[PDB]
Amino acid sequence: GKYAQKLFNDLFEDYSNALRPVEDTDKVLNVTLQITLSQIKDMDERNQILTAYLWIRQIWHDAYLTWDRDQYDGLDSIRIPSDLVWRPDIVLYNKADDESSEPVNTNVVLRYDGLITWDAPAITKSSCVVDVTYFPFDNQQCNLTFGSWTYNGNQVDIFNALDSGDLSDFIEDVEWEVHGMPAVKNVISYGCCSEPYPDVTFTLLLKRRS
Amino acid sequence: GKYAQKLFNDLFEDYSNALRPVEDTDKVLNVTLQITLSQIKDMDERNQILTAYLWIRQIWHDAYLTWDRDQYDGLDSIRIPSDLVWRPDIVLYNKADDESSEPVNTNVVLRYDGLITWDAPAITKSSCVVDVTYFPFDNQQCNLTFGSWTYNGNQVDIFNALDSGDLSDFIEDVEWEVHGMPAVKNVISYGCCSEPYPDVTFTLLLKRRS
Ligand SMILES: CCN1C[C@]2(COC(=O)c3ccccc3N3C(=O)C[C@H](C)C3=O)CC[C@H](OC)[C@@]34[C@@H]5C[C@H]6[C@H](OC)[C@@H]5[C@](O)(C[C@@H]6OC)[C@@](O)([C@@H](OC)[C@H]23)[C@@H]14
Ligand SMILES: CCN1C[C@]2(COC(=O)c3ccccc3N3C(=O)C[C@H](C)C3=O)CC[C@H](OC)[C@@]34[C@@H]5C[C@H]6[C@H](OC)[C@@H]5[C@](O)(C[C@@H]6OC)[C@@](O)([C@@H](OC)[C@H]23)[C@@H]14
Ligand SMILES: *[C@@H]1O[C@H](CO)[C@@H](O)[C@H](O)[C@H]1NC(C)=O
Ligand SMILES: *[C@@H]1O[C@H](CO)[C@@H](O)[C@H](O)[C@H]1NC(C)=O
Ligand SMILES: *[C@@H]1O[C@H](CO)[C@@H](O)[C@H](O)[C@H]1NC(C)=O
Ligand SMILES: *[C@@H]1O[C@H](CO)[C@@H](O)[C@H](O)[C@H]1NC(C)=O
Ligand code: NA
Ligand code: NA
Repeated sequence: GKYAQKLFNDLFEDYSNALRPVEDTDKVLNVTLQITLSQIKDMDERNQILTAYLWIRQIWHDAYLTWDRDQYDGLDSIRIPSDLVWRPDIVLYNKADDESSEPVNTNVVLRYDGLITWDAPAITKSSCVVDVTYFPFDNQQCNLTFGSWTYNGNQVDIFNALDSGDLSDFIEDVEWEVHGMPAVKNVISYGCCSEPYPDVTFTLLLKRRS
Repeated sequence: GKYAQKLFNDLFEDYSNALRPVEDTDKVLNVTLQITLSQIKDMDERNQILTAYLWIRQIWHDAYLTWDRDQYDGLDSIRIPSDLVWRPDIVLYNKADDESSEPVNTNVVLRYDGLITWDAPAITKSSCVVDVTYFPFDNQQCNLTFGSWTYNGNQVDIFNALDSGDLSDFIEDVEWEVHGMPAVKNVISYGCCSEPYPDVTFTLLLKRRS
């Protein structure tokens, strides 16, 4: 039995990873986003830049990658290279650099109901602002703002999977403690009649250790 | 031929101005907002407060105030005191004072298809920020941010009627010229699962006259 092979061949026989996988163009595709903070690599106070190591988990539905489990011997999920499927082009809007790191290879897990889960590591560089005004009163506020590069909110709509950045895999920094990393979702539209532009923003608040 | 009286009695026989006028409470009510800037009453640079005179036009559909024109001898619109109908409780979120004007009497125009139009004057007081960085390089940025006080975005959703503040009725200020008043719509939601909170913001940019 080569059921996974057969399923793969059946699924991608006529599949384009360039196309937002909705049946209807003016229907939206929803993506949830989870940010896991691995490590504060550097809080540069000279240039006010945070370099962080992150994991990004994106979850969405692909209308064209579903199957009947009964036709494939009960097989209900497969893990494949991520570049085989359409992926949301979510990026850090407020990146401080135009520097491009070489893309690590990643995989997606594809479930029989078209549910796709994608974990990817990332090094981010972004500006922070000193804050000595709000509790705990000796801080660096480091916003991380994420969204689609090319799709508006009626094409790809983005949601926070969690109330905050995920700190459960975090390794402590000797100089900075993480006070909080609350997540919000912003949507802006211009004038009467523009398309909506959503983001999710994590406000990483760092407290200077004493 | 007292058709307007007959219509009024028929419309308001069993009507409550306390209830958001949707047939299904889980459905949204859409409101469009137009701001007309009448006058800059005071640009207080000591306290960084703008006092402005505005007209606010709100338009929305009332599901319970529709009628068949052909049943009322073709009557298709009536003008009545505004406190007779449910009204959106849109307010200036970023008001600077406790501390409001005594409310004046206003009217709404009610169209046969349930479309209600409501003009009301307002005196607003709000903080501004000095800006000498961006063109035209000697400015006051005065944001005016409006939204419902008690309803979230799934209950009452607000939209800009125009691309900008309406300046067609504006009387010039001797000290300040209006450089622009672009309008945007912002929506924020907190964490994974909160309701959405929309506003419309007018960024009134004032240029100092030399
Ligand atoms: C295709 C690249 N794309 C990147 C953009 C980038 O958007 C952002 O950076 C951004 C989005 C929401 C909130 C804040 C944002 N932001 C930041 O956080 C930093 C940066 C200054 C900024 O604008 C994504 C959304 C939209 O594309 C769907 C853009 C807008 C759509 C439209 C707008 O034209 C003015 C605008 C674009 O300029 C080009 C487009 O022209 C067809 C775009 O490049 C981005 O503008 C910043 C903006 C477009
Ligand atoms: C009922 C009064 N209402 C006024 C508020 C006030 O909202 C704002 O001032 C506001 C809204 C959007 C964007 C920016 C806003 N804002 C500010 O919050 C400060 C600044 C002046 C400003 O512009 C409207 C939205 C929501 O109510 C539907 C509120 C929130 C809903 C919820 C939130 O608490 C968890 C929050 C409230 O505190 C109370 C509520 O608890 C039942 C509320 O009073 C306002 O918070 C500022 C906020 C609520
Ligand atoms: C996208 O998410 C919103 C909010 O949960 C939901 O109402 C809508 O039906 C979703 N649309 C699709 C196509 O999944
Ligand atoms: C950081 O992001 C939060 C959430 O969007 C926002 O309220 C705050 O103003 C941002 N901080 C700065 C300095 O822009
Ligand atoms: C509210 O407005 C949007 C257009 O922006 C529309 O799609 C939606 O159907 C409207 N809802 C109601 C109840 O009018
Ligand atoms: C004024 O409002 C605009 C539009 O929402 C916003 O981008 C800008 O940051 C605001 N300015 C200040 C000083 O809050
Ligand atoms: Na959110
Ligand atoms: Na708008």
